[PDB]
Amino acid sequence: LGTENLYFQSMRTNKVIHVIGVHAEGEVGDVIVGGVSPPPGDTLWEQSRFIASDETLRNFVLNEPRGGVFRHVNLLVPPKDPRAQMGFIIMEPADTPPMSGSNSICVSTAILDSGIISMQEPLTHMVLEAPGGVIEVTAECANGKAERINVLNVASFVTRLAAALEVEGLGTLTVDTAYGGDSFVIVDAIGLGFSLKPDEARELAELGMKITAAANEQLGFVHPCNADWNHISFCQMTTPITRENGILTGKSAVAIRPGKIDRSPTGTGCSARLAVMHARGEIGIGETYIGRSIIDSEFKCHIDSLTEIGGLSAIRPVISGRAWITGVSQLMLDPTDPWPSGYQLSDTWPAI
Amino acid sequence: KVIHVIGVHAEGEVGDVIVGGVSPPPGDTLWEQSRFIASDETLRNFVLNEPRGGVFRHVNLLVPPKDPRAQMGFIIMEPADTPPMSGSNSICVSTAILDSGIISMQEPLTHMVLEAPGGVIEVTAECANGKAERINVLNVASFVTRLAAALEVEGLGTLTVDTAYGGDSFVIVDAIGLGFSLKPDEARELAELGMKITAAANEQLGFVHPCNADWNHISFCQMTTPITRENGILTGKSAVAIRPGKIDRSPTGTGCSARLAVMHARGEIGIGETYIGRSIIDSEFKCHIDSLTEIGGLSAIRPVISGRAWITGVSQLMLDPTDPWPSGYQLSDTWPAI
Ligand SMILES: O=C([O-])c1ccc[nH]1
Ligand SMILES: O=C([O-])c1ccc[nH]1
Repeated sequence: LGTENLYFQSMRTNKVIHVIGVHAEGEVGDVIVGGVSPPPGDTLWEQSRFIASDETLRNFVLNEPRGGVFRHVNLLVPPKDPRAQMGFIIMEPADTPPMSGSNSICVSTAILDSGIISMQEPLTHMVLEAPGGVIEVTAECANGKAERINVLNVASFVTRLAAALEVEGLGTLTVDTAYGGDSFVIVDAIGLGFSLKPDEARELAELGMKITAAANEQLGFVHPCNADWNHISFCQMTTPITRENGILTGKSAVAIRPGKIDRSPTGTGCSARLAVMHARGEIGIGETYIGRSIIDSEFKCHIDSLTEIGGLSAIRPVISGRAWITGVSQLMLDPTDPWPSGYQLSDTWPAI
Repeated sequence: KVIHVIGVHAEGEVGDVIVGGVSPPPGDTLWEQSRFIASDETLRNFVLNEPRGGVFRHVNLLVPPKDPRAQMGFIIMEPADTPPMSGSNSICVSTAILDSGIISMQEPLTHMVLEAPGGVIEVTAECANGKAERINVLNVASFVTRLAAALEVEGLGTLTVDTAYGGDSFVIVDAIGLGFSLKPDEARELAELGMKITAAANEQLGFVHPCNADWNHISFCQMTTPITRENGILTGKSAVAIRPGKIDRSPTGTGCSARLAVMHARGEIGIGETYIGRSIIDSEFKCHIDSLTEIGGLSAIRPVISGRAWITGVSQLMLDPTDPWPSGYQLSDTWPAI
C-alpha cells in the first residue's frame, strides 16, 4: 500500500496484529489482515458469535489506548460459504452484527488495494461473506485503486410499520422497525425538534440511545431466518425525503451504541429505509436513492430486486460509496502492559 | 507523505511519537516551532482528529533541539493545546526514542537531555533487555502562583483553590465535598466540572509565567483527594481535566509537579522525599523534589516524575488526495464541544 515494512528489535516480545486503516464516507472501518486466527465455528455466524462472547479481540482493538469509540474493526477470515472468496466479522463498539454497509465497503477497498484479492479494471467483481450472509460486490477500479464499491446487501424488510412507541419525555412516537442487514427503529427527527446538523451529534446520539432502549422493550425485533438476532441495534432519525434534480434523496442520523452518530449515511440504514419506502409504494426497482449523513456524505442506492423472507416481502438493495485508506498499523501488546484489554471511561466512551 | 508513528502510553495516557515523515517546523526556538504547529494546525488536525486520532490521543513530534544543552527536541500536541510540557508525554517520547534507536541505549541506565517547548528536561531511563522500562524525568521549574485563592463557580458557591505551574498551568481544588469520587465511571462528570472550574479560574485568577508571556492561561483543573500514606509512602490521587473534557489516565506529571510545589510551600514534603501520584485508574508516578530554585520573584522547585510506558503499536499514517476530509473532522458525540 506504499507502506514500509518496519521492524524494531526492542518490540520483538509483543504479540502483533496487522491492520489497514480505512473509512467509508467518513465512517471508520479498519481491517485486520494478519495476526489473528479464524475463530472456532462451522459457520461464519458461529465464528462471529465467538468474537462477541469471547471479547478478547474486540476489547484489544476497540478500547483505548488503541481504538476509541469512533472505530469499527473488521476481521478477515476464510469464507465458509462456497460462493464467497473472503469472510469478514464486523466489530462495532457494543455489538457484533450480521452486516454493516460502510464496513463492507472498507473491507472491499482494503482487500483490493492491498492485493489480497486481485484487481481487475475498470471493474472487479467479488463475493464476500458477512455473518448475516453473502454479499456481491462490484468495485470500480482505476490506477490500481478501488475508487467506489457497489454492494448488493442481504435481504432487507419491514418488521413494523407505524408502530406506537412511548418514550420518557417525548410522549408517544410513531416509528417503523426494519432490517437492512442490521436492525432499526426509524423515526422522524423533525417532530423531535432536530434538523440533523453536525452540532446536534451528541444530543442525537443520546436521544437515539433512549429511543432504541424503548423500542427494544416495547417492540423487540424478529428476523424470520435468524433466531439469534433479537434486538434493535440502531435508532435512525430521519428528515423527509425530497427529489433533487430528479433524484430521490434523504438524510438520516443513525445512533450507534453506546452513543455515536454514524458519519456515513449508514448502508444498513438506507437498506432498511428503502424497505419501508418500497412497502409504501414510494420507490420501485432501479430508482436511485441518495442517502446522506449528518456530515453530508453520501451513498448512492437502489433496489436491485424483490424477494421474500419467512413470508415477509423483502428487497435486495444496492449500496454504493467510496472509502479511503488512512494508514497501516501493527498493533502490539507488551506482556507487561497492565491494560492488555484496554479500558473504558465515561468521558470518552459513553456510559450505560 | 507517510508519517511514521510509534504508539505509546505512559501509565495509561496515550503519547504517540512521530519518528519520521515530518520535517521540523520553522522557528529559531522550540517555542516558536510549537507556535507554528499551533497556528498552522495542519499536522495537529491530521494526527489528532478522527478518523486517525481521537480526543483521547496526544501526539508528539520529534525535532532537533534548539537549546545547546539538549540532544532531542519534541513538540506536544494535545487535543486543544500545544503546551510547554507534559509529563506522561515526555515519558512516552523518552521510551520511543530509546526503544527505536534514535538515541543509543545504555544499560542499566541511559542519561539524556531533551528539550520540550517549555524548556530542557533531564532524563534517566532504566533499561534492561533492550527496552526502556522506567523513565525518570527532571521536569522544568515548578512553582505556586496563588495559595488558597477564592474562586466563585456557578452551582458550587466559593471554592478555595491554588494556582500553580508544573510545566503546564493548573487550578487545583479539593474534590472532597464536591460530590464525586475520583473513579473511572465519574470521568465524564469530573471532566465537565473541571472545564467549568478552569473557565472560572481563567476569568477570575488568570495565570502568568514570569519567563514567557505566551504561557498566559490556566490549562487544567486538578481535582485532588487528600494526601495519605500507603505502604509507608506519601501518596495522593487526582483527576486532571484536559480540554475539551477528558480526564488524564496518568497521574499527570505536570500536575504532580504543581502539587509538589504547593506541598513544599506548606512544609508538607522535603527535598528527596518520595511522593506517589495516583490517577483515576490507579496508575502511578513516583515523584520527588530534587532541588529548589527561583523563577522571577517566585520560589520554585525542580521535581522528578517517574513512570513506565508501553508500546501499543507502530503505524504509518497516509492521506489519499481524494479523501474529502484531509484534516479529519470533530463532532460533539465523541469530541466534547466548547
Ligand atoms: O453502514 C452501515 O450499515 C453502518 C452500521 C454502523 C456503521 N455503519
Ligand atoms: O503528564 C502530564 O503532565 C499530562 C498533561 C496532559 C496529559 N498528561
